[PDB]
Amino acid sequence: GSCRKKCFDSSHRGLEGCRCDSGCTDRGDCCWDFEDTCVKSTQIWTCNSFRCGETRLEAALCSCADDCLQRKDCCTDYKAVCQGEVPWVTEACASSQEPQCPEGFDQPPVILFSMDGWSTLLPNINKLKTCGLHSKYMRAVYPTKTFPNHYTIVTGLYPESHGIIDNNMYDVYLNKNFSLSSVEKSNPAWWSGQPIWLTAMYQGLKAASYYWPGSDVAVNGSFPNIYRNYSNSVPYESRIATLLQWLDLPKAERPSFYTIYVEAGVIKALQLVDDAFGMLMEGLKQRNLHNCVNIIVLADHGMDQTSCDRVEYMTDYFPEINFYMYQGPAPRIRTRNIPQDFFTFNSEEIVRDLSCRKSDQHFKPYLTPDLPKRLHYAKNVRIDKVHLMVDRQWLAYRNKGSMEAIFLAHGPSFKEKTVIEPFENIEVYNLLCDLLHIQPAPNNGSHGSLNHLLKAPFYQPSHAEELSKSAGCGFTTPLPKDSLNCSCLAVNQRLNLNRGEVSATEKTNLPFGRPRVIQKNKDHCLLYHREYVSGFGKAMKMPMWSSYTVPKPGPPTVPDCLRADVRVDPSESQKCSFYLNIDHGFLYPPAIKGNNESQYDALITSNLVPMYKEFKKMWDYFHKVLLIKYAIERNGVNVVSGPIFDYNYDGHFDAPDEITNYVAGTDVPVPTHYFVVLTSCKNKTHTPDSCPGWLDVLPFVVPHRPTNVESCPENKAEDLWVEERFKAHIARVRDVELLTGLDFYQEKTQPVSEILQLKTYLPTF
Ligand SMILES: *[C@@H]1O[C@H](CO)[C@@H](O[C@@H]2O[C@H](CO)[C@@H](O)[C@H](O)[C@H]2NC(C)=O)[C@H](O)[C@H]1NC(C)=O
Ligand SMILES: *[C@@H]1O[C@H](CO)[C@@H](O[C@@H]2O[C@H](CO)[C@@H](O)[C@H](O)[C@H]2NC(C)=O)[C@H](O)[C@H]1NC(C)=O
Ligand SMILES: *[C@@H]1O[C@H](CO)[C@@H](O)[C@H](O)[C@H]1NC(C)=O
Ligand SMILES: *[C@@H]1O[C@H](CO)[C@@H](O)[C@H](O)[C@H]1NC(C)=O
Ligand SMILES: *[C@@H]1O[C@H](CO)[C@@H](O)[C@H](O)[C@H]1NC(C)=O
Ligand SMILES: [Ca+2]
Repeated sequence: GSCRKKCFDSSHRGLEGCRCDSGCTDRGDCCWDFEDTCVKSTQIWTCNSFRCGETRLEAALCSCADDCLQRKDCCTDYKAVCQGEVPWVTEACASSQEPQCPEGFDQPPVILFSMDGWSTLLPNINKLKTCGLHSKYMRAVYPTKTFPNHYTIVTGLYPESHGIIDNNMYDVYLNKNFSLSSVEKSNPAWWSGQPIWLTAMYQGLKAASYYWPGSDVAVNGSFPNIYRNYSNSVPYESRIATLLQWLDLPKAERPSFYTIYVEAGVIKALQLVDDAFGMLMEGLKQRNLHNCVNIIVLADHGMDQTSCDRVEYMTDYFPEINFYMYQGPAPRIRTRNIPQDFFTFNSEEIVRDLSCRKSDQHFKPYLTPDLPKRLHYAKNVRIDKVHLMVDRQWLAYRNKGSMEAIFLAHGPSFKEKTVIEPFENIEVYNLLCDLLHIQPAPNNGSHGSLNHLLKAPFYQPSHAEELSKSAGCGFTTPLPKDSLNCSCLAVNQRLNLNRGEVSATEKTNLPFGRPRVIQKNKDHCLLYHREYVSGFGKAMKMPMWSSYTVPKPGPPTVPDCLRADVRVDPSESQKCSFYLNIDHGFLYPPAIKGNNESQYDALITSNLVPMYKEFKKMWDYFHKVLLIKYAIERNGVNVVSGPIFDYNYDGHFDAPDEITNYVAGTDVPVPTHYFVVLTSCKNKTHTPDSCPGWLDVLPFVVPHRPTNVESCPENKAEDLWVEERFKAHIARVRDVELLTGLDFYQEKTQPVSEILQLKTYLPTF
């Protein structure tokens, strides 16, 4: 009596002879349900009253026919609409402590989903935040652009190592230009590293991708098992349908890993992605995979903070511009005559000619090795030596003419209804390998940092083993053999600590244990003093590390007083005669703790470090003024200071053969940087030496430069720029560990996963 199961027929059988052929419309003969059962049905992605139980239509997008579940072509809403099942979205939160996977699903699939652009508007994505796990903000690496950041996510590498350093670049060795508009975007030579899809493939699993930076590229001569060449033409429902077809594949061909990228009427648009998301969840429920699949969603909440009013122009700084400039928020300057003049180009002159030019200046030029070490944006030919650090909300241009994502995770392997602390996206790749049970390729994340996101972590982190044992530097005589051309016109026994006195300074000044030398054949020895403990590097004739616990405060430094260390061989120690531009500085501030005689333990050749006159200014101000301010704020603080040698700017400590500059006429190396790690306690009620809970860290990797041009100190007193400079060079503990070859807190009564959490936390400013 209607169009049901009779769509396009010579049948006159109807209500009062109503028809169901395509000509019924113009005749007015259609049965009331014609359009819905026969016409709109072939063009929607959802079942309804008319479609439930329909006779299969070939022209149709999905199916609502009785055999659609067996045929695997139902619409996502089939079970809820046609079988009255409670949809995933309305259904209560899942408690699954183990993956409830269908037969064949040996290991739960991983879906990495990225979106861009409260709750009642987006119900599906909200249910995920609600039931699952979400991170406040997910820290993006420099430059903070989407395209490189997406490749970092899947590779675990910093842009300098994976190759995609910006959307636009020129490699001199290729003599090729990369841009997203170019065919060169597809050239595999640009793409370094090993993306998660390859890792899974190389390790037996199969991987698919419905768009993601580099998934439509034969990276290391291979594409993912299933991939789609980038195009914004395809509707979201068709993408989600394909994603589900891939999961409907036979075990043999069926991928274990999936990547899917998606990019007032803003809400209308967002709702379309939430609907597509809800389609994916419904599809999974209908497959019994909703409590099997581990799904991660990244929602870039980043906004364009730029304005045409907040733009800096190079025309204001140069009378003539003959250089090429990569414009915008992370600018880079190069020669126009490429490749010919690429390495000859005076990059140093450009930084100089742009340095402290205006008082209001909304950018700071840098040579890539002088850039803040935390950024890891220097070790690649693609990264031009000239780099401009533009202020937030500002842009820099030739002439007149940023990712911040919310990490969401749902699935049986993930912790339920948990808010997790912000982390860097470099960490994610190991998590992906753990979720997939594969071995991660060498990356920059620290394995086990994100174990707190997992119900049952696949990888259990372990403390790095020391490769060099401390040796020598025992107290033999209280009088030194060689004077070392040193002078103190005004004791050495105070350097002779007994087993009990040693244990006392170890308890107080090495509360989390001593840093471990993760360096092969590095000749060192520890020196024990009442107020401090240093780790003395014999070949460099200076201490690699120095440890001390400054207690909460309630005194000048002893002048013209210096003497040889009676424990350290003259062959292995610095002489006063080496100095006379670059002068000796105290790694450990002598006046920080104790009385006038406590200072004598610090007025020795073992506490001397080579410093530029201008650096010493900053160094001394921090130790005389800023440190005491912090020690009050934090109720004591454990300070670890030390030299850093990273001449090839690869973010690791230098091998001896890598150090290029020394103190004139000597073999004492000039540190490229200095580090200061402020380890105090989170619960301020306890001092750092007596803390049971978590520690609060504050690490600095400050460049050891001969002039303070960076700080632009022009007449200003230290109270105006030194702190600003120190804060400008903040970095993770792990950043230090890498640059030094030392390993911190190997004696803190917490699991390695938890310390790895702290060693990756970057302080916010
Ligand atoms: C990469 O693109 C730049 C332009 O963006 C090209 O630069 C020109 O290079 C020649 C020498 O090779 C110079 O004489 C011109 O002055 C440059 N023009 C500009 C506007 O910079 C470069 O040739 C491109 N290289 C490749 C291989 O595509
Ligand atoms: C980030 O990860 C990669 C891989 O662990 C590191 O790059 C390697 O560095 C060493 C020393 O320069 C080279 O011998 C390797 O060939 C590099 N491998 C790759 C894949 O590029 C990189 O050093 C790490 N970054 C930091 C700051 O430690
Ligand atoms: C490149 O692929 C080969 C096998 O095709 C493999 O041996 C090698 O480890 C891969 N390297 C990377 C970094 O992808
Ligand atoms: C993608 O593009 C390449 C080159 O245009 C082509 O050979 C390949 O078949 C395409 N792959 C897919 C799955 O679209
Ligand atoms: C801080 O310490 C006090 C006791 O000293 C205790 O009451 C409180 O719960 C502690 N909190 C944390 C987070 O350590
Ligand atoms: Ca190095």
